[PDB]
Amino acid sequence: SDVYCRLTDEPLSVDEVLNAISGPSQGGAVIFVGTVRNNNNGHEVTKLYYEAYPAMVHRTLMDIIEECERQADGVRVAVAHRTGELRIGDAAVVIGASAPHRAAAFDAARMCIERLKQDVPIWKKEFALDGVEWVANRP
Repeated sequence: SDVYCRLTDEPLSVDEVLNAISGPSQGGAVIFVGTVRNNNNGHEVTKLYYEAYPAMVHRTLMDIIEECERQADGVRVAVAHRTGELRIGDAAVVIGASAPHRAAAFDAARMCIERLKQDVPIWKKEFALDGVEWVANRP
């Protein structure tokens, strides 16, 4: 069953991510949703932009997905990250991991987002209302 790994300017779909990992053998599923908070480091955030070269980002996510899926039998991982402009409350990243039982779903979902934050080459440009801006090549 083919990997689900989406970059898109459109709002993310938790329903697509869950559907992509569902199955009659999968009894547990864990979805993580990361959203733009209204405050960063004691400043009031106004907007974010995300930039990425898709093939190079998809390559890194495949490493993570393979690492998560080889942790335990029957584990399936799917990932969606948004690009473009996001506002407060928008979902920036949605990851899901399913397994026959809940423990392995939790294990894989946690690992997937930790590696994604550590390793995935997606540029972040964050703006605060008082002029400050942050740039980083991770999200």
